[PDB]
Amino acid sequence: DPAISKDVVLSF
Amino acid sequence: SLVYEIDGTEALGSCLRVRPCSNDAPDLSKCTIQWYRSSSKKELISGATKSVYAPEPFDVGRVLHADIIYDGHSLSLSTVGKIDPAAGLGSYVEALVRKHVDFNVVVTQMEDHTSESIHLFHVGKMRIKLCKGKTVIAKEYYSSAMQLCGVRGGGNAAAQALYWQAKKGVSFVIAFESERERNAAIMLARRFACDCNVTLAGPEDR
Repeated sequence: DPAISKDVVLSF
Repeated sequence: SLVYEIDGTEALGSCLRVRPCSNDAPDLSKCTIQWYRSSSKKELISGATKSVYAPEPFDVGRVLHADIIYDGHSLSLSTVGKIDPAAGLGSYVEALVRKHVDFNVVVTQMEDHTSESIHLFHVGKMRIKLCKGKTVIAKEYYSSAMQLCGVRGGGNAAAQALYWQAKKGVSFVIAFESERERNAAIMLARRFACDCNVTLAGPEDR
C-alpha cells in the first residue's frame, strides 16, 4: 500500500 | 563507500532518521532502505522504506535496525539501545480500556487528502468507525482482514499518524492531535481486538 509510507504533514 | 548512522531520540513519540556520515556516501534517495525491529532475530517492518521511521507501540523494548543498500553494497545499522516507553501511556490506555472512546483526527489519505475537517475516530469494544459529523465514512468489526499500525514513512506528523486498512482495498491515514493519542488509539484497538480473538497489527507484522 503506497499509503502506509506516504509523508504525513500537519500545519488542529 | 556506504557510511551512515541512525540519529534521533530512541523513545516512542519521536522519529529516527538515517543520516550520511561521509562526503562520498551516496544520497539516500538512490539507496534502498529497510527498517527492522528485533524480535535474537530481526523482523522486517513492511513498508518502512524511507530514510525516516517513527516508532509505534510494537517497537517499545526492541532495538531498531536499518539496512541500506546501493549497487551491491550494504550496511546494517542499529539504534544505540531499545526504544523506550512513552511516559504515562500504559496508565492512559488502562483508563480507556474500561470504556465501550473517540479521538479527534484529520484524514490525510483515503489518494492524498487535505482537509482541515475534524473527523471522529471511534475505537470501540468490537468495531472501529470513522465519522465526519453525522456521515459515517467507514465502519468495521475487528477481523483478520483489518490492519492498524503506526504509519511507516516520513513527514513531520508521522509520530502522530496511523494507517488503518478497514478491509481489503479500503485504507486510511489518520493524524491525531498528539503522539499520545495516536499511540493510545493503536494500543486500545489492539487490546479490544485481542478480547475479540483477533490479532490486529500492521501488514506482515509477527
